[PDB]
Parts: sequence; structure tokens; C-alpha cells
Amino acid sequence: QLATKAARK
Amino acid sequence: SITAGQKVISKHKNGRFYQCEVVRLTTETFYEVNFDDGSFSDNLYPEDIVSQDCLQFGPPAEGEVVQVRWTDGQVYGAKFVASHPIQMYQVEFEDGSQLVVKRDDVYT
Repeated sequence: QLATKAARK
Repeated sequence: SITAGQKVISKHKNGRFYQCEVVRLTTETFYEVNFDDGSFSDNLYPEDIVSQDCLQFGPPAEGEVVQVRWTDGQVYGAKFVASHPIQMYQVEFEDGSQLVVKRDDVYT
């Protein structure tokens, strides 16, 4: 699958 | 944990859980980066790093500024966080269909 992003903390 | 040939439970493409068999173990390397907007990705391919040649010369140092080609084609600025050697499991279901998944998606 392709890379995904998200918020941290 | 899991070895090859083992029968496990994992999620099918249809959404439901099924017994499936573990046919291959691969160790696969994913990069983690902190984008400048405060977001992060830990499942990047090494070749998604466009400011250096990582397949040939390895990962950027930890905390190094990098430029990343994202999944929309466009380049974003980031800092390198880590390369992750992750245990992958290629699993086969009764209908002959195979997935490649990681540990939290496979059940003993």
C-alpha cells in the first residue's frame, strides 16, 4: 500500500 | 510469534476474518518522517526520498532535513525520523488469494 499520514501527539 | 507454514487468522479483502496460512516471511524497510506541517508518515518507501539516493546509500541520518515525494506526486519538506525493519507476513486464504500484512493484523 501507499504511504499515509496523520497528526501526532 | 509466527513462523512460516503456520495457520493464522487475518482479515480478508471482503472485510471478514478467515483462517489463512502464512506462506512467506519478509523483513521490509519503511521510512518514517515528520513533515513540516506537523504530520508524520511511518510507512514510506525509501525511494519516496528525493533529496538523496537511499536505495543505493542507505537512510538519511536521524533528524536530517529531507524532501519527500508524496502520493500525489508533489514534494514536501520533512525531517527523517527512522527506518523501520518490519516483519511482514504473506498470508494465503482458502480461495487462493494472498495478502501481505504486518503483525497486528495477524492473529494466533
